[PDB]
Parts: sequence; structure tokens; C-alpha cells
Amino acid sequence: CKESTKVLVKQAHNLNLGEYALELKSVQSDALESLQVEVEVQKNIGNMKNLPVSFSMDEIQARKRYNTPFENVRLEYYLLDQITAFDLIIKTSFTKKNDQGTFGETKKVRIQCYLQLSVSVEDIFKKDIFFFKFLLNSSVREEPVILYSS
Amino acid sequence: VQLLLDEPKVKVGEIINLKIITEPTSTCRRKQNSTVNFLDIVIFDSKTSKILPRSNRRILYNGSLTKPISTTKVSEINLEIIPIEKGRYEFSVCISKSNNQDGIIQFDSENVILSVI
Repeated sequence: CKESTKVLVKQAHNLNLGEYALELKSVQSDALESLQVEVEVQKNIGNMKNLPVSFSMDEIQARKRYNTPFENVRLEYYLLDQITAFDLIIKTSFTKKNDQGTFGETKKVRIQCYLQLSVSVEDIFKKDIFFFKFLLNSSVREEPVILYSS
Repeated sequence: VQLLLDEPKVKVGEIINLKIITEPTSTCRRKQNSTVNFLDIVIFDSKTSKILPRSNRRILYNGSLTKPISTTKVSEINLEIIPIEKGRYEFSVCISKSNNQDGIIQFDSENVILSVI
């Protein structure tokens, strides 16, 4: 037993590139919270997990508040629900297992996915002509949003 | 500053690019610090009493009007004055250097008027 309770450097390995791994993110979704994993591998990568590593399960599933681990799924959309929070956690594990080596990982990501571009409307209505006027606002305070089509 | 416009005599349901043209000066040599300088565009009724940012049923536009210029060269700018149910408007600018209050340093007097039938 090393008995190193303190007084050292602890951990000495790096998550470098040029290796088959997993990457979970979120983009391009219309007002209903989701996620999107990505698998940049080759030659029959195996199944993977997607746990719900929360304290009280605010990042809920639809009917039963499940984790629903995938199987040979690279990109999907975990259409969750929202039981009253603005922060989460997600322990994600993936048995890679390329060739004669049971390759695994466990990344405990912390994605929080409240909306940003909070948009309100107003119409005006004249005789046989019609106009909307759209209000555009950022749901967070003093973190800015650039915007380049509408 | 000059103000280059398409027409002064537009009907109601029509879209107009407005084009201000600004000329930074030799006597910008006092500062050089904020190369970016924030203007505004304010719309007056050609009686008194300018319309608010929420120009409801009067004039319509694309984006916030603040629309920065350089202290470098002849920058241009634009809006899209989608007119609605009006007559005899007025456009003029001011220069604000910053975003805060009491940042405003000059008020130009170039007042191009247009009519709406």
C-alpha cells in the first residue's frame, strides 16, 4: 500500500486525440431538450451506456425515469423531459473493444441545456396587408449571443 | 455625415434601404482608443416628440439601430425602413462613443425627411 493520502501529484494521463472514443453534445434542436453522441471509430465498435448520474433525477426520461443505454448507436436524440432544473450530469461509458483488448471509458459530462435566444412576437394587421414584428432576447443575463440569420 | 436615400415619396407597403455615409475626421487624433464608435438612429415625427424603440404601427426596421462605425475610413451602414401607415417622417443620428449614459458626444443635424402616402 502506497498510503499516499496527500503530498504528491495524483493523476498523470492525458485525453489525447488520434484514438477511437465517444463524444456527446447538443445542437440544432427546436425547443425540446435532447443530446447527440458521436462515434468516430471503425470495424464494429460495441455497445455503450448513457446513465443518469444526477442526485434527484431532474433530467428525467419520458414515462419511467430511465437511463436507456444504447447498443451499436452512434448518433441519436435522447428526447428527455425537465423536472425543474437548469443543470445536470451524465456519466457515459462505452465498451470500445477494437481487437483483443477490452477497451472501455467513463466520462462524467455536465451538460446544462437551457435555451438562449428567447423570442417573443407581435403582429399588426391592416386592411388586406399584414406584418409581424419579432422581439429577440437572450434568456441568460450578460452572456452574449451573436446572430446571423433569421 | 450625409444621408443617402432611395425615395422620399414611398407608399405604405414597401421596403426601403436607408444609407447613412459617415466621414471620420482629421480631429479624431485626440483619442484613437475606441476605434469602434456607436451611433444611433432616431426617428422624429416632423412635429416633435420622437417615436420609441417599439415603433408600433409607425416604422419597422431590422435589428438594433446602434450599428457601429470605425474611426478609420468612410464606413457605411443600413436599415430597412419598412413603412406602415404614416406621413412626413424624419431621420437623424447621434454619436455615443460607448454604450453607457453620458457617452454621447455630438448630435448631428442632417435631418432627411421623407413622406408616406
